[PDB]
Amino acid sequence: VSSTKLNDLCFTNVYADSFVVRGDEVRQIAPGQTGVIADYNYKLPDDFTGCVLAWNSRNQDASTSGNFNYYYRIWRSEKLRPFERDIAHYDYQVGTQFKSSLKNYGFYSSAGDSHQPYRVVVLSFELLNAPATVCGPKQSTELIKNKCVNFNFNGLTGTGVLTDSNKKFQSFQQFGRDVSDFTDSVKDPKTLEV
Amino acid sequence: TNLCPFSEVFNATTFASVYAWNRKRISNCVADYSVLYNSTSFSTFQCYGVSSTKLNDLCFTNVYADSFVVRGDEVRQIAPGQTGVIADYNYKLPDDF
Amino acid sequence: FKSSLKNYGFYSSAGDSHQPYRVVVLSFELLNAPATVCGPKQSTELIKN
Amino acid sequence: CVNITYGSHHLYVSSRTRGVYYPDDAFRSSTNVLHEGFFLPFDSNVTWYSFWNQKYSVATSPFGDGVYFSTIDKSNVVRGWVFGTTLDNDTQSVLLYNDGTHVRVEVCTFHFCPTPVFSASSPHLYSSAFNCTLNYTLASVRADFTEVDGSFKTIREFVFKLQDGSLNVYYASTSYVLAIGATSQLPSGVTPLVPLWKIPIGLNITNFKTLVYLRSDNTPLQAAYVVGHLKRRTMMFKYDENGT
Ligand SMILES: *[C@@H]1O[C@H](CO)[C@@H](O[C@@H]2O[C@H](CO)[C@@H](O[C@@H]3O[C@H](CO)[C@@H](O)[C@H](O)[C@@H]3O)[C@H](O)[C@H]2NC(C)=O)[C@H](O)[C@H]1NC(C)=O
Ligand SMILES: *[C@@H]1O[C@H](CO)[C@@H](O[C@@H]2O[C@H](CO)[C@@H](O)[C@H](O)[C@H]2NC(C)=O)[C@H](O)[C@H]1NC(C)=O
Ligand SMILES: *[C@@H]1O[C@H](CO)[C@@H](O[C@@H]2O[C@H](CO)[C@@H](O)[C@H](O)[C@H]2NC(C)=O)[C@H](O)[C@H]1NC(C)=O
Ligand SMILES: *[C@@H]1O[C@H](CO)[C@@H](O)[C@H](O)[C@H]1NC(C)=O
Ligand SMILES: *[C@@H]1O[C@H](CO)[C@@H](O)[C@H](O)[C@H]1NC(C)=O
Repeated sequence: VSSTKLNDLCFTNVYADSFVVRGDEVRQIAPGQTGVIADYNYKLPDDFTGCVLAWNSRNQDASTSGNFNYYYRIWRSEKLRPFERDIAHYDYQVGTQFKSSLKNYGFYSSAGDSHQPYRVVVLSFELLNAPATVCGPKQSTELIKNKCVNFNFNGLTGTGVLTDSNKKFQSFQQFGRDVSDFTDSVKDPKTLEV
Repeated sequence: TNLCPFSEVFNATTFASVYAWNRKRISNCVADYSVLYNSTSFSTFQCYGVSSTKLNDLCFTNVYADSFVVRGDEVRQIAPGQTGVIADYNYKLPDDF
Repeated sequence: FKSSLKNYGFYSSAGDSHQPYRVVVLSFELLNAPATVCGPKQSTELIKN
Repeated sequence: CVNITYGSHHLYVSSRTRGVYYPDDAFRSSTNVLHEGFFLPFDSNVTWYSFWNQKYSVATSPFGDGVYFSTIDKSNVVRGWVFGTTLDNDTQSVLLYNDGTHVRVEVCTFHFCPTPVFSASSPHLYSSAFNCTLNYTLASVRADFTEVDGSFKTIREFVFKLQDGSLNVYYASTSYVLAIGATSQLPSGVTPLVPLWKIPIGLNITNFKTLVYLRSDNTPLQAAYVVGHLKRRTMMFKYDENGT
């Protein structure tokens, strides 16, 4: 989805994933990335539909003495699958010694941006033929019937003539399509009229 | 079964200057980069012509390792089709790299 | 006349943009020839027919 | 917890044309659509479990690439399932069950009892639960714990699949009259299972176990459930004009 179009779209479901990483590991929060975070902590699907937002959180997560409340995994017998979470505490063997698979970050307010804490929020968007629950701040206009108009219904845009429909829709159906995949009908989100 | 000697390279006491960059042939070894995560935080890990996620499933006839030191803001120039002091007069990658 | 070579001045107090970065470029050759560098994949048993 | 000493009785039956579910969320009308994915193969060998006053048949089953699950009962004996890897306290597990009034999902590190079961509406699933990342109600569905006499009257079918950290649940309910002595057999015909729930569990699932309710005396009731495994196959689906 283009970021410039988010204000014109509506989403059936929106999920917000939130965590803290080091500045130089924000690049790994993206599809097809390889690294300690992308492999053993948080993996996105290659067909991901959504937005990754990140910002320097030095003022809230770094301290002069150091903040050691944030942890990341260093080793997992296998790589994580998309949206998989592993919260188990286990040790791994390095040579003859057993070490914790979890390591602590040391966030110091005097460190460079690459070692500052970054708060990351991943917005996963679902766009299905279902009731809209999350929409952009677009103002609705008046319904114009029996004329060629550009239309925008819950993010779905197009050009055509809007007329009263005798078609009946299922409880959560928002739009109807034909064999050609042409949207031949829509439920008005304000009047619930097809 | 022998691990590729990446740890001894990444940890050489001194690397080469970018104008006099070093080339090392890597052969007869297993390339496992996850072993390096404990000692090396890769700010940049970008692959061209091959996906990084597929490297663990692939085998290579020849592997060359070019090593040098640059300033942080000049790491972007180590990539095909880049223009800059490093890309123009120190180290250039081929466009089909 | 000036030297075509300039010296970097790497200070531990500088910002990340002026910190030294070690770069390693791995050039891969994939031809119809003996493999010498492979990933850590376990081999299975050969299944024929 | 409840110590169950009753033995286990199981047999092998045919899957027939059961386990068909909507492969996508795209509206398809009056069209024959081909689909390559994980489906229950037609006429496949599936495991049928039967329970009676002297037989309690619940075992840990592999999840694999997905599971077709059906219950043929008359007294709501199957209350839900446990999904996970070790199904113990070294990992998180998914507990999906009906508490009597609501279908609930809990994702925590549960130390489940050797045989997690409900004693006449009374829960005895896990000794302790911690590290809960998910705990919410999926739907309001009244399922009684009463004992109904007579033949089985309904088959409830479920398809469980894992996709991007989410457990996808497909469901269909069809009236299926089966006498207690009648041969163990699934109904004939295609009944498409509709997408019911997409639960964001974020967990790796390799094994699952069925949860049942016993009588106030901890004796097993009369019920049957079937387990089949989804396999990679191409299937052709016929959609009507409604999209069914
Ligand atoms: C999902 O959970 C399963 C169940 O624990 C995980 O399976 C386990 O994976 C490890 C690593 O792949 C297996 O260990 C390996 O076994 C082979 C064969 O013995 C050995 O050559 C390797 O050196 C290593 O020890 C382990 O056997 C396996 N356990 C079981 C019971 O399947 C699986 O990795 C998890 N998937 C994730 C976290 O993505
Ligand atoms: C959204 O709100 C509008 C009102 O702003 C609802 O429409 C009005 O409903 C009242 C009561 O039925 C009617 O008298 C008005 O004529 C309607 N239109 C206007 C312009 O006021 C509308 O039903 C609401 N939609 C939903 C889905 O709740
Ligand atoms: C379904 O699979 C089971 C095995 O899981 C088959 O059962 C075995 O069949 C052989 C051959 O008849 C018997 O000798 C074994 O004693 C059976 N084992 C068990 C556990 O019953 C069964 O035949 C299969 N059914 C089919 C293929 O229709
Ligand atoms: C990483 O692990 C290797 C192998 O055990 C060890 O030689 C090396 O010193 C470790 N590096 C750090 C920074 O712990
Ligand atoms: C889930 O929430 C319900 C309602 O608060 C509670 O009774 C139950 O114990 C919780 N389960 C776990 C394992 O946290």
